[PDB]
Amino acid sequence: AMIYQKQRNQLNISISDDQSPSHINTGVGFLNHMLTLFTFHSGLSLNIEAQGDDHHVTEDIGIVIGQLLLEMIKDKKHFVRYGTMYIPMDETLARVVVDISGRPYLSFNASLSKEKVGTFDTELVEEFFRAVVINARLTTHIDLIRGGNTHHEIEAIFKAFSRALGIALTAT
Amino acid sequence: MIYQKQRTQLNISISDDQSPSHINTGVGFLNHMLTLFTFHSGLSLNIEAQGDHHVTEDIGIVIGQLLLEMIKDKKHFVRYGTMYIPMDETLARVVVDISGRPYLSFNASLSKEKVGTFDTELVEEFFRAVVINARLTTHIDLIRGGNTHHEIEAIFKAFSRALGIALTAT
Amino acid sequence: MIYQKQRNQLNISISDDQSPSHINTGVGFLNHMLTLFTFHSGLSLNIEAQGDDHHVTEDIGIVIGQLLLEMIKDKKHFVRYGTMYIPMDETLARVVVDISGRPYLSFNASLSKEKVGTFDTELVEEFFRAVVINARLTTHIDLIRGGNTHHEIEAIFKAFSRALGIALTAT
Amino acid sequence: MIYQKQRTQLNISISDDQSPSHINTGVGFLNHMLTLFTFHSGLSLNIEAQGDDHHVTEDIGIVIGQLLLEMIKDKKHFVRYGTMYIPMDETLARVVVDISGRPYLSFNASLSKEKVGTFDTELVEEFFRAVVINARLTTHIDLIRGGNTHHEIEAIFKAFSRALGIALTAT
Amino acid sequence: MIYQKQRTQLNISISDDQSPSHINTGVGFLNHMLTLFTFHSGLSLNIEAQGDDHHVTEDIGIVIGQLLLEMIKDKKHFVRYGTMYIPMDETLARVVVDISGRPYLSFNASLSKEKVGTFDTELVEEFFRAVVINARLTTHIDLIRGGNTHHEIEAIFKAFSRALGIALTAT
Amino acid sequence: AMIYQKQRNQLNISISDDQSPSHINTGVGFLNHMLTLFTFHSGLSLNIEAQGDDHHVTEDIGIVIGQLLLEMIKDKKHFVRYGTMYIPMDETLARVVVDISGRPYLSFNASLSKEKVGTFDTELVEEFFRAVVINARLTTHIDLIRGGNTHHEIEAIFKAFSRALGIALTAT
Ligand SMILES: [Mg+2]
Ligand SMILES: [Mg+2]
Ligand SMILES: [Mg+2]
Ligand SMILES: [Mg+2]
Ligand SMILES: [Mg+2]
Ligand SMILES: [Mg+2]
Ligand SMILES: [Mg+2]
Ligand SMILES: [Mg+2]
Ligand SMILES: [Mg+2]
Ligand SMILES: [Mg+2]
Ligand SMILES: [Mg+2]
Ligand SMILES: [Mg+2]
Ligand SMILES: [Mg+2]
Ligand SMILES: [Mg+2]
Ligand SMILES: [Mg+2]
Repeated sequence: AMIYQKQRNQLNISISDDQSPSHINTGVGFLNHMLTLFTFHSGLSLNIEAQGDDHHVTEDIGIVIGQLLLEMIKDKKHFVRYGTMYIPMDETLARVVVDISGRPYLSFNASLSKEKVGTFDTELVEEFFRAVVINARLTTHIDLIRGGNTHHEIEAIFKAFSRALGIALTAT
Repeated sequence: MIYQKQRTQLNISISDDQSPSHINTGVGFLNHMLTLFTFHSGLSLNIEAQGDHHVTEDIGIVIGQLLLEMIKDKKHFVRYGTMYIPMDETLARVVVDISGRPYLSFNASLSKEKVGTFDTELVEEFFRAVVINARLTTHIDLIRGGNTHHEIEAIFKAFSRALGIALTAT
Repeated sequence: MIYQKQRNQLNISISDDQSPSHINTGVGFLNHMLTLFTFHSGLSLNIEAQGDDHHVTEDIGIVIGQLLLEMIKDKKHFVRYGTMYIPMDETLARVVVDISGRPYLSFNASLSKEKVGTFDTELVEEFFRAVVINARLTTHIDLIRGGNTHHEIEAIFKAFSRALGIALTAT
Repeated sequence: MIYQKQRTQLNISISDDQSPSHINTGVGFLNHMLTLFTFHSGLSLNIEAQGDDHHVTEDIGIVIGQLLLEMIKDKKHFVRYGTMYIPMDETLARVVVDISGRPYLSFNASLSKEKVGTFDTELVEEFFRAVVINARLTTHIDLIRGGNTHHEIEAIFKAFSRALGIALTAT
Repeated sequence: MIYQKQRTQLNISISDDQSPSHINTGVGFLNHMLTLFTFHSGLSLNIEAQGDDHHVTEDIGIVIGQLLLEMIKDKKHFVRYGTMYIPMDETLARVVVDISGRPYLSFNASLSKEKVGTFDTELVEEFFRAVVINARLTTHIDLIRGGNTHHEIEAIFKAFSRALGIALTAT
Repeated sequence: AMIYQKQRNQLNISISDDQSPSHINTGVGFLNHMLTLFTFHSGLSLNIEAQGDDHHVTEDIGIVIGQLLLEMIKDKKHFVRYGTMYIPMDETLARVVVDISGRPYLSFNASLSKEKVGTFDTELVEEFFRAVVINARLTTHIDLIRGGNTHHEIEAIFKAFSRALGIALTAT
């Protein structure tokens, strides 16, 4: 296995395409749950240690994950490249399309139903995906086909992106 | 008869006696609402959670499953219940049919995104979890609203009373 | 007490006991709806028709209406007012009946399809007017929400049947 | 492994193997759609009904759903998620299936005609809710474009069946 | 197997192996698009055109279609259904193909500009119509979002090619 | 005379450009009447024996007729090629334009007034014409200029198509 690792200053993050346990400590509860979902659905192991508001943390974590993904992508030579996933979450349906293209581009098309989920600013979801996709040099389209519950909306998007990414990273 | 199960840690029992209810979900607003449910349904609830959306949904799923155990044991019951509840400006109607056809029609646009720290979008999630897992057909209608706490309380009181009516032995 | 008559071939009896019902209208869908009526109203119905769906549905409703009226006239103290809401998956119906002696139907239900099987759905309002007017009831039928026509009609039959049985209850 | 039950008289079995399918629902159109289901899901279905279309259609859906749940409960690792697009000339349908344990159907398809032959087109949604809710699946059915009602329903049945088949694939 | 024919002079062959492709249509933009087709479908194309863009584009599409039909007729068991989403910066396209034997194209893409370079953009639909009808496929082409015309028609070519390659996969 | 014949399995169909009696047994009453009209107005003799819902039957009959027409067209070398017919049916007026072009294409522009005529699903009319036109490799435009009665609408369309086809098949 390859492990890609980065310290940015206060974050310490590693990612790996093996099946080791993930340890996610962002200091943001909702972000913890979402990145735990990312690890399971992408097949990638994340270890995050953050020290220190939610905006800087979420964005800086997204930037580092994107940068480490690019390192991972650079070292792979032959992969599926294209991944599409539909995920339903009760009333919600999301579609995410990723192309490991080297052309950094995000089309984010999801009007989330509430301004917060618990204490988490829902506007941070697009900021996270922008940071990851652009720094990983992916072309990604995120579409909320229908929604209703904001937790479901965000979760479907995280599940679909992770799975689509996983599919695209599959060795050829 | 006591129906119970476990499902973080969640321990819940429900019973149609008048034993005291102990409700500790870890969510203040949900405690108050489920306290209302016990009173208006006549069902005793005991809930122990140690560990908001996952908690709320988990509790609703377990309540619904336990309700189905209870219903399966009952032979002869009223089956149909309707209740209107006013809360100042608010008026809600809930209609329940213990039909064995799991179906929720939830028609209530709540006035605010939160009450205290509680996400109001959780109300629909709780009711869907209960109704579907209890195999009820339930229509919840907010005829008029205004104050979000009143809207939610009216819906809880109406559902609970309508359920209590439908569960009544014949 | 049994109330009965013929309308000529049509022969129908109604009773407020728990005796069995035999319903042979020659219209399958109507058979199923009248079976719902007997169960939810608490009344026993026996119908023998012999010998188009319009005439048969309407004739049955008129005779049922007239027989209900006989039964009402014999009763002294009854509840008089009945309301029932019935949900049927997507559908919610409300029916309000008043045994007032003032024959009046307010029928507010746009049914989703022109037929269920071979049965013309326009016959549902025709059945209810025949019953309500001839029994001298005041009734309001409201489809609060709908979607499936079989569900819409069944909800209405159930709600009306139960609201009538409530209203007919001895006092 | 074979999954089996009876409920009118209804007798149904399902199996994730290649045994032959005998489908006799009493409803010609539903016979055809269930034949598509077997071929496209890879699940063998045997159905014998003896004993309106509404009750038959819904009762079959409920049992198929209950038997799918038996099958799912035995399976350990499976793909879980399935999506299928099926074109039928002018029609395009998409069906997304999640074997989630959370019973939920989003049915988004405005069918072009009230009937295909003698079959009430509103029965299609009733069938899918019966299966999906009782199998504890989350499914979204979407008619992306349509035109001809037989094509619309056929595309939906093919897409759902294929998506279920994908989701059930052992890991 | 190599499928070839000639139809100004046009000579084309197509093969389901990894032989290099030589594409000389006399239309620069079409050369690039067909090179994308070769790579994404896995099919080797060889084209010699000797001798307006309309006639060449349409004739090439017809011959490719007819040769694909020859290939399909030779194959026994194949996947049959393929769907591909392809993003191209701002653009997202979806193509659904079904090797059905029912020739049908649903082309749903309003392209942003009348020309890319000297190439008439209205020729893209004409190309796909020629291919899809003559290969006897049912395909739906959908531009979900666009912006840049080069990106729009590259996304469409990529998605069709992949969807076809998937559908052509032996089972 | 040439006779073109096909068995597809349960249909047995022959078509001929002579003037022999037609025997049409599709198992669909309304389709029987329409194909009887086709035979008279096109000048082509049809013999159909079908064994066995209406959708599959109508479509399969349309497909075979289209395929046999193509065989017939292939063997003719010199014909008028272009045919246009207007047919009035009381309130209804239809126009059908056919080009024996070899480019399979149907433009069907007729909103029929009712969902059924007797027991026949009126949506089958377009399915029939699509099957015939595409498999015969005709370019055909069908236009209901005005309508009112669905039986008249379908009949005018069948009459006009048959006549236009007949005209186009005329030897040159
Ligand atoms: Mg960019
Ligand atoms: Mg949830
Ligand atoms: Mg979650
Ligand atoms: Mg309160
Ligand atoms: Mg009348
Ligand atoms: Mg039903
Ligand atoms: Mg019924
Ligand atoms: Mg049809
Ligand atoms: Mg067809
Ligand atoms: Mg079919
Ligand atoms: Mg052209
Ligand atoms: Mg480019
Ligand atoms: Mg390019
Ligand atoms: Mg065409
Ligand atoms: Mg005529």
